[PDB]
Amino acid sequence: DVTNVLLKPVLTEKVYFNQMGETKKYVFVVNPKASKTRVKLAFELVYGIKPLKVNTLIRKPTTIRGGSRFPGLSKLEKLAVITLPKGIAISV
Amino acid sequence: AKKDQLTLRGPLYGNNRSHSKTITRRKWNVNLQPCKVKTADGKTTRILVSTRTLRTLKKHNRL
Amino acid sequence: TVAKELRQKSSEELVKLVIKLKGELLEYRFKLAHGELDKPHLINQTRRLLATILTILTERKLNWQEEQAKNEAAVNAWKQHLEANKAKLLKSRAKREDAS
Amino acid sequence: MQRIKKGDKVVVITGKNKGGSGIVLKIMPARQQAIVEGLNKVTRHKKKDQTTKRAAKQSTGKVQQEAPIFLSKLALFDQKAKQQTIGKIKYVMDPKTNKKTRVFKKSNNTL
RNA sequence: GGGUAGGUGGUAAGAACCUCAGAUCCGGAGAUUUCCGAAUGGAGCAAUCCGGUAGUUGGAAACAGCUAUCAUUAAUUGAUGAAUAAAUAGUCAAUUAAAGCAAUACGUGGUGAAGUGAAACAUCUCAGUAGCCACAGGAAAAGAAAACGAAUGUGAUUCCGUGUGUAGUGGCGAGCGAAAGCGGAACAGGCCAAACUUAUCAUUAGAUAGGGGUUGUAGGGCUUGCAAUGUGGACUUGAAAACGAUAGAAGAAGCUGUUGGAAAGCAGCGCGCAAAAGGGUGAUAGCCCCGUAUUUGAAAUUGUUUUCAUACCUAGCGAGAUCCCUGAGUAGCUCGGAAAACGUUAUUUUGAGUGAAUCUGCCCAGACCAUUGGGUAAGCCUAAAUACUAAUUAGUGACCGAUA
RNA sequence: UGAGUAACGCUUGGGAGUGAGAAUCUCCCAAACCGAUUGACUAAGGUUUCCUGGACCAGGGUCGUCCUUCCAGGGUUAGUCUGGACCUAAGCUGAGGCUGAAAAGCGUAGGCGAUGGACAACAGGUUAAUAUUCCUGUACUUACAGUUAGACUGAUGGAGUG
RNA sequence: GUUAAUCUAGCUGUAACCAGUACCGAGAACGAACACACGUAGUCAAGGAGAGGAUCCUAAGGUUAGCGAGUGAACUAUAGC
Repeated sequence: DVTNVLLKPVLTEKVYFNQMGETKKYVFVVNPKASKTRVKLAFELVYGIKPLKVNTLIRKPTTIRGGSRFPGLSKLEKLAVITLPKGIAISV
Repeated sequence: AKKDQLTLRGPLYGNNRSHSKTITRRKWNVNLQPCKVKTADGKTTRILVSTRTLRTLKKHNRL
Repeated sequence: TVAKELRQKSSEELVKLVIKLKGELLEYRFKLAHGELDKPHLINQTRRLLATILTILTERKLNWQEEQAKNEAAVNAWKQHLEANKAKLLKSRAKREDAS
Repeated sequence: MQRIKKGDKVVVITGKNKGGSGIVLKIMPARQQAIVEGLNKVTRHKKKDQTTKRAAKQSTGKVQQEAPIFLSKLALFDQKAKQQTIGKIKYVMDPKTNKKTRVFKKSNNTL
């Protein structure tokens, strides 16, 4: 109960396609050390709705800015997708 | 190890020669023998003991 | 300044203020993920205020004094989901018992 | 203490702009410049339009803008007397009204 | 605490803010310090997974958050406890220390090369060097004579110069190289066992804890006297003081013309220095700026030294007496080595055996005996004087200037 | 200098379009190809090269509007699949222990180490980038309570299948 | 334990964690300093003739081998005669 596992909700075209259906999908970026149950509890105690399905995925660090005289690396990121029972939508 | 349990004193390393006076790095091992020692607690225990320390114990009534 | 934090009741009011500031900062960061924030400077100010309150609490004891007594449309959607699941299970069992 | 306080009048000792007066606005003591209004009006060329044709208020032409002046070239101005001499500065005076005060070496006039 | 007007670390232009109700900045003192990592709750492919135990909140629960703990060894203490009755090993519980890293540099110790030189090479040198390993420490090691050694002698040890390329040692070959003494650096000696005695140990204790002494001009213990009340530091704490160290302050003196893009250079007349070190400023500036010599300044932390008080340790001169004690596998001896300048010789040290005396003693003075003289081993401890600089501060350089 | 020479490392044509410029870019139609393979599906390894938009300085053995090149923005979704929390073969580590100048070497109790064992989900559709995972339909397992019916349950250990 | 525990069966509610999941993958992205004719685990495996996954042409599906255009000397390689 610290709510230190919700960094930023992303807004991409895939997301925009996702909420237009009947499920109102939500996606957050999460501290890489937080599990499914931690995210579920945080989401329950941040809006008041108990999620049905909670799924997670990862992005490996990737080389970015190939030509810069210094090759940087993309940061490790973990995303959590949360879905709600059909027929409800909540603002962020 | 090849050392008596009464005092840390192991082998000695030196040079071995012949009539040709050639050098050879050779070790000399202190003699050990498992003779039981009776500690003044009603107990006996076998430990590796040098023969010289064994003579000292024999003359000191320590078995 | 920070001297005004020593004066107040450092038992229960400060921790409630910490929780409220944490919630507001989380909402601020969520707005930062969006376009409608318009006040860049508030993030660092709130972060430093939280750091100061955490220091002044830590000088005495812990932050989490949980030993005390620390939406609404979800019920409708949950009722609909339970009804749908119940109907699916009932029809499945009815067909299963009608098979023989 | 610093020789120049933001707000007071200043003059220039050496350079092309002899006998010039001005008011100080910005000071960068880390790398030792000084910004005075009305002096060193360099002709900036607002090179913005040719980057791309999207922005507005991007092609105005030759515009006069201020240029930094090295701090050591300046001298504070004296006007507490009919015949004033642009002199040195002394920090030692310590009235109880404030921490320290400043005074011209060649005369006795506050600030 | 210092110190004030800008500040939001560099690639930095900027949108949005803080700011003289004393910001940024400097110094001191404080907290969070995720994970790995000696990693130590258990594992592992380092930055991963899985837990047990005790509280606390949600609940009906699985479980989930929020907190704390859970390695080993060694030592100490207690309970438990086998074969075997007791007892021992083992087991459990509790407390206390390490466990590693590095300063490419010093020290001690263990182990320990070859190339090469000898124009080959085995003796030998390299070399007790390199490597590996153990442990440090702020330096380390050594240390108070069983010494030297030829003297009407010096008097712990350590380092430097000399003695000296000497005496000598070497298939007498390459080579190797002291010890006295002298002149310097610094300088100070203390503490245990022993007889004697007290108290306690199934008083058989042989063990535990107290006084007593620290030894060669032989000393100490014993019986018995006189006179101290103090010299003092390898030294416990309290009170103060000085001088530093970690932030800062005050802190002098110029114009005019000139070539000139710009003057500070150049020319004329001036000014100050306990400050003419240095750096910057549109050309080489003492007087444009920061500064610099000097005088000052410490809320807090910290170092050295000084004074007083205080705890422990310490002191001189007699008399008796064949009274007692004075460092045991000890030293020599033999068999092989090794440090010694010596390639094994007294000296020293030891792997195997052998194995005394008690002041009428023992050892030493390069085989040994006798005489003479010197010193008291086989117990322990020690400051400075010596080597080194990865770190911090300031400064220096007939050291370098982008193939350096 | 060798020198604008040797080589440029398994193949074409036409039309339209793009374009500043096209044998090479795009589209269209043909042909010539391997087809137990140059195809469809994945192990180990590469870590973004996958998709979209832009560009052609450098890289493309010619050119280039185009590229596995660069820049900018996105993309992998699991109670059931791959491997953990289940199990063991070599083998590794290893309390106590033995052994060796030291470093260390051996080894017991244990613990790790699958290429194997047990273990419950299938068909279809959707996106440029994912789909036994997202979605529609239909299923199963293992804990967990409350409740209900019946039943004395039967291990760390023994024995057979395994 | 039998004042009940322990499982078994159905109903009601509840839980199911962590890491991989793109693309390439007998090759232009992997190992050969390369957009090299080299090398590499397993799985699918069409029709005619054929014992056959050989041989020939094809199906599904997929490539245009990252220099070319000419002439058709000697000579070289490949083949045919």
